[PDB]
Amino acid sequence: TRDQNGTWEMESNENFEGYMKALDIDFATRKIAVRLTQTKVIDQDGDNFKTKTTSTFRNYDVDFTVGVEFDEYTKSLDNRHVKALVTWEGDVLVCVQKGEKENRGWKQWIEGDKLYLELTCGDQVCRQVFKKK
Ligand SMILES: CC1=C(/C=C/C(C)=C/C=C/C(C)=C/CO)C(C)(C)CCC1
Repeated sequence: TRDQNGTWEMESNENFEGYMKALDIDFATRKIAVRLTQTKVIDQDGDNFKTKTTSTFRNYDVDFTVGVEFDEYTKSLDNRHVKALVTWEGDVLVCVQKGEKENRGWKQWIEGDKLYLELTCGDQVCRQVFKKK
């Protein structure tokens, strides 16, 4: 299914530190953020996504329209501009973030009651799993 609406609570987080290191997130921030359980809130209406990813330390919001390239400013992350494009490959939501970093993007998809997220940068892959609230 393509319905990713809802509040999603993290069950699993694999190699988040490697992903952050590839983004050149500073040590203090990495070492706190790797500790944390995340929540994702997604509002999806047709093409239009509004997403909020939260932790006790820092949040990240990004909104986009599927199939419409946009300038993403990764504030609170590595603070870079990328040309972001989110599309559907089957039922997998695929984002490519064009810019300074090679192989940068993510893939997000539903399996049953869970949301899977794969974050890539350079040669690093972070895999996350969230359960629907
Ligand atoms: C790195 C980093 C963080 C960012 C998490 C990420 C990478 C969010 C990705 C959002 C996406 C892919 C939306 C579709 O779900 C948080 C704020 C948790 C803590 C501070 C350091």
